[PDB]
Amino acid sequence: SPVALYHQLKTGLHPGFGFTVVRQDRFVTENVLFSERASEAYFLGQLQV
Amino acid sequence: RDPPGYRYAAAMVPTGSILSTIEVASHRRLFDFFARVRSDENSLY
Amino acid sequence: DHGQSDPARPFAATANPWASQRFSYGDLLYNGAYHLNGASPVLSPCFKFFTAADITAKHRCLERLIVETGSAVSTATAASDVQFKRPPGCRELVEDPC
Amino acid sequence: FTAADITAKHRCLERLIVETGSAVSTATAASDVQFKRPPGCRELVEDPC
Amino acid sequence: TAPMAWAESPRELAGHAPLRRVTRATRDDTEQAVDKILRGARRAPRYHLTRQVTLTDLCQPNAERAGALLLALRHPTDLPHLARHRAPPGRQTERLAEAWGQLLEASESGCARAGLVSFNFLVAACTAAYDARDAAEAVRAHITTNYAGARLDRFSECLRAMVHTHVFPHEVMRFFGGLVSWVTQDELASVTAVCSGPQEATHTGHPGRPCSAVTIPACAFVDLDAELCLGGPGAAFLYLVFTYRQCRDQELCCVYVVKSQLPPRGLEAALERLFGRLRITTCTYAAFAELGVMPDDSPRCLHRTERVGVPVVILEGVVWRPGGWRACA
Amino acid sequence: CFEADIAIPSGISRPDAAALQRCEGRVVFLPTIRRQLALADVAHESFVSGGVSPDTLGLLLAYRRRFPAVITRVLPTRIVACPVDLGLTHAGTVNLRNTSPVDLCNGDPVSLVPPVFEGQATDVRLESLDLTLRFPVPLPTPLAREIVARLVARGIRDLNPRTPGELPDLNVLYYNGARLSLVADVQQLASVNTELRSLVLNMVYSITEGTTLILTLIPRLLALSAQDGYVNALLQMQSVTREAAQAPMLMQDGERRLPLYEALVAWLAHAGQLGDILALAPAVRVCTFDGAAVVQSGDMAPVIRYP
Amino acid sequence: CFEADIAIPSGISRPDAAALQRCEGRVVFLPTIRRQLALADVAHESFVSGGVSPDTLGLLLAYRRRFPAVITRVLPTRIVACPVDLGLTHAGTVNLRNTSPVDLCNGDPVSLVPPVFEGQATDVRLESLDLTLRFPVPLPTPLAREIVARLVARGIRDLNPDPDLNVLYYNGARLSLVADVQQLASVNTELRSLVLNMVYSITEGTTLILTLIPRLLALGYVNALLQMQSVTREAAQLIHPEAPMLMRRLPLYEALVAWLAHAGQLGDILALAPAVRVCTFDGAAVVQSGDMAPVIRYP
Repeated sequence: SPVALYHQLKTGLHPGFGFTVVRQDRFVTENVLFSERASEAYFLGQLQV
Repeated sequence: RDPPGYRYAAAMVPTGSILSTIEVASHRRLFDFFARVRSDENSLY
Repeated sequence: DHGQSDPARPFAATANPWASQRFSYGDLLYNGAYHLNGASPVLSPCFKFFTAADITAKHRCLERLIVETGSAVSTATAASDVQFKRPPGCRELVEDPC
Repeated sequence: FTAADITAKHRCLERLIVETGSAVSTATAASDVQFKRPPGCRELVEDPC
Repeated sequence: TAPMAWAESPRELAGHAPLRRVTRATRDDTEQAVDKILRGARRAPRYHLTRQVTLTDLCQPNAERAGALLLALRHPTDLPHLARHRAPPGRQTERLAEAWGQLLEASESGCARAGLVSFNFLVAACTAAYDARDAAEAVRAHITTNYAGARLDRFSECLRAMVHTHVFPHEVMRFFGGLVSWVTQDELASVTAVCSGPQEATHTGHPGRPCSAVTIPACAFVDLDAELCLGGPGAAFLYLVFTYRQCRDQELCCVYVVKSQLPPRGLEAALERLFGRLRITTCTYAAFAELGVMPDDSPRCLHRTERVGVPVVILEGVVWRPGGWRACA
Repeated sequence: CFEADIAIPSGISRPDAAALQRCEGRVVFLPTIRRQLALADVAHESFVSGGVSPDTLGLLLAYRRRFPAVITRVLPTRIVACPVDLGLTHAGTVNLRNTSPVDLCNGDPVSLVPPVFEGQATDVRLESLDLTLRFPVPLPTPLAREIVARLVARGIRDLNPRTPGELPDLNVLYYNGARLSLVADVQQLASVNTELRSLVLNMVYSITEGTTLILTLIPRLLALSAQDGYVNALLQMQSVTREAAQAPMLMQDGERRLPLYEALVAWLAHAGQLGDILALAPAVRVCTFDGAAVVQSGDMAPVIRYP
Repeated sequence: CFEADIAIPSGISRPDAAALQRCEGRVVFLPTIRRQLALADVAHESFVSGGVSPDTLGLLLAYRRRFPAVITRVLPTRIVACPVDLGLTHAGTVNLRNTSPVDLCNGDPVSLVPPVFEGQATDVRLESLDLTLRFPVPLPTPLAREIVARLVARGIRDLNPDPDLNVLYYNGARLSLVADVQQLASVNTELRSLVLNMVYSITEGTTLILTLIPRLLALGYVNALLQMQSVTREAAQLIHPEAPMLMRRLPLYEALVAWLAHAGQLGDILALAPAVRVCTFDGAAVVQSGDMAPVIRYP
């Protein structure tokens, strides 16, 4: 029962099965970007306000 | 759901003259694309 | 289809039978079609793994699939104190091989 | 009687002359009897008493 | 010359004056960039823009166009608390809980709330409800193929559940604006739209960016109840009315627009008439709001092409001037 | 400012044109929102329903319909009045000429009234072209709602004459000092019906289930009639409530509705808004920038949008 | 905008000058729109009428009679407040300060009297010059009306007492009404006079129609149409109130006059007509409590 598993897990009994922990970790990395001579077009317009 | 519409660029230079003067709304059922703007409208520009 | 074997490990069907199976406990807990969670803001790491609807919806052509990995949209945000589930407005563009 | 009004005054010989212009009453000159000043009414009698 | 001194505007200014009286290319742009600011500055309140971010679940800017009614959908989270009270006890107030949930189920809090119901999306949701069909369902075909029939059905179940329990579609869904420009990303949208002021004067162009035109097209030959069956030339007015069915049809939702020259103190009277739906006998139906003036009677147009062939009524010129909700009876 | 021009028809007179010169600041009711209009659409000859001139409860119903416009300026061939119901959007405050024995104060919402005072007069005649102009009397909504109540009840006393032929006044008011004597002249079936019809109708909708919970409190009110100086004043000497005392009933439907709250809302809508439905509600309120805090009778009251 | 510049009095303490600095974005009611006004004219000591500080009803009267102006810039030796009533509608966006519930992207804030919530909280006293400022609370019209009716509803039960009105979740938030303690005793004592005018105007309204309907339709289309749609509603309420109550055309008509006036005077006080709207842009779209919010002059 989920009430039983409370009394067990808190008190440090192993209730016959075990888990697999999953967690999603995020990193700030440093990148290198190669590019060829013309990889794009990139047309330019006319400003306004 | 509508025809490609009217060319305002063409007709800036017309190729001819309509010699009559009538009210074209009465003949509305004769045309493929009919627009009536009263004293100007936005789409023209 | 656990009548078959596991592509990653062909000699066995499931490692955890309580998860890898449809309507299995793990499936019920983490799959998104059921969404017990959804009321709560906190991210579920496992929501990525259990969700055939999401796993299936993709395409198969690796040509693309590698370029859309470089710029995936993360399911999380880095802007909260506890890692939340990525909200509706705004993109991340993480990398995310998993 | 009240003294909230009398209390609400100042006793400043420094100030005593400038609120003199302010008047310790609330009527207007266009009524029939002197009334209580309506809210629209604003005032600057010299109100000695 | 005489036609432009007035068009390019000096004479009024002169009267005012008399009273007082008695990298090269980038450089060119900077000079010009400056000129534009000065002229805009020298020149110079007929416009107001409200801007908001929402999801595309309900609503959806792209399906819609240049002239469209967007209605706000206040208190999504709230409503269940409201349902318990203000509803006579034998109303099964648990209906909404599921219905809003149901509407939501069909499709959390996150960081983009789903606000902004479009006018369109109401016409389809109540299409089968109000008593007309397939001119109304043509709008429903529009939304299923552009904006899901589930959400329409879920949202219709919510409208039924709301009109059921004395929490109305009004006291929710106030007017938001005219939809200037959406700017959407993925499931997100940033919708600019006019708080008030005239519509035709906004991004303008043929269309404000390249699709087509601008208009406040009622979207229904089913909506655009055009009053003034008997009328005299006058500025027409635009209101927003919700008509309801209280067991006559099982909580009917009718949503449409009325266009006639009557100042709201006269609309309540003409709304009393024209409805045989008054035989609710608890009390209440038909709320209305004025969308705004159309200070010219004539632009109401008869057309049917949009997005599918839809009955679309075009309204030429509008000055949204929104106002509040009044339904006491 | 979407001003509506009004073309003096022609005709006119040296003496009649001098009469229109002093009509600036007065109010006009136009039966449309227009740009081009005729002088005769504004005249009292237009107020005439089929064959008959409306009475003074009929005008209120006519001023209910159409739009009040305050004349701003009068030119040789046009009259400029900007329709307050719409074109009230001015940065500063169009001038209203106080025509009334009354005096505005500052902040007083101003609702209009057909001319109704014994010394009131206010009808204007123009002989060159047959037409006239009755200008409504501006008045604070507290006073204008007291008047309408007087006209309504007076027309209702008359529907059924029983008791002897000497009735109460109801024709006389007081604003500050200054007894104000209303004009008692005619009451028309249809004009009194609608005024009675909507009065009766709305006072019914203001009664709900939770209302009975309040009627329990009448004996409690009169307990306060007598031991507080306020609450003593509240109960007018001629108070039916006083004569109404000269209760829960169980019947609670599951106990979670909150009928008190719901009873207030219901009463507040229908019965609370009766000045407005019986008469035309204020659309303007006196505001004076110069800091003059009243408006003498006959002066120009700077006026700003709705209270 | 038409700014009106309120003149700070003579030397004020440094902690008082910092009290005013924090009052930018607060609503002031200014008695006249004169460009030059004093501070004492604005201060709450200027709301005294009958020799007393006004109750919640006496306040709501004044809020309907003077001009609210939001404070734009507070300067030492001035206060610059721009009246809400003046200028064109939908213009002069001036920032407010939110107090309590959120103020979403619209909804037309009403400025309701302070006592409805923590009473003295917001008194903002200035001791140096011996005056005080009670700033109204900017609540949306649907919620402002729900509250003000919610409290007079609670007020009457209290009048004679032997389902909690006081929870009132607004949108996502459940706004607590009761501050418990004796605040209710302070809240209820100020609504005391508003409750009575409400109780009176009801009891005086019913008994006046319940006497009039049976003392009318018995003297045409009046009769038929009246009893027609009133079936089991007006007439039923007539028998039931006449059951637990007592029962004169001449006093009737003269009391119908005096009630009809007093009634609409309460509808004016009440209904808290919105002063402004919120129309945001490049803004959060929900203004969190205590945060300046854009706002425009007409609903």
